[PDB]
Amino acid sequence: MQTHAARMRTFMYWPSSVPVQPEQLAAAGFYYVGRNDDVKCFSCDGGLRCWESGDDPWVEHAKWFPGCEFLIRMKGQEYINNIHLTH
Ligand SMILES: [Zn+2]
Ligand SMILES: [Zn+2]
Repeated sequence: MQTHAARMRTFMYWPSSVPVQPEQLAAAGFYYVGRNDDVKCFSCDGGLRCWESGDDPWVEHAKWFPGCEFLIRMKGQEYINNIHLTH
């Protein structure tokens, strides 16, 4: 699941009603585990579920798993710091 393309392949049967969708999820390191709206990061193994209207997969990645190596080398530490400045 190291590549954006491989992670996308898991999202073929992502539920239609979820207000967050595969392109943003897979970009943020997530792949679909095949149950409900549950996804996991390929790097930190953090899982997220219960996605809401307005959620951004990067923000949620930084909110819950700020020590993720993938996240730090993609968005940088300042981005992560800013997420926690206001939550
Ligand atoms: Zn991660
Ligand atoms: Zn915080």
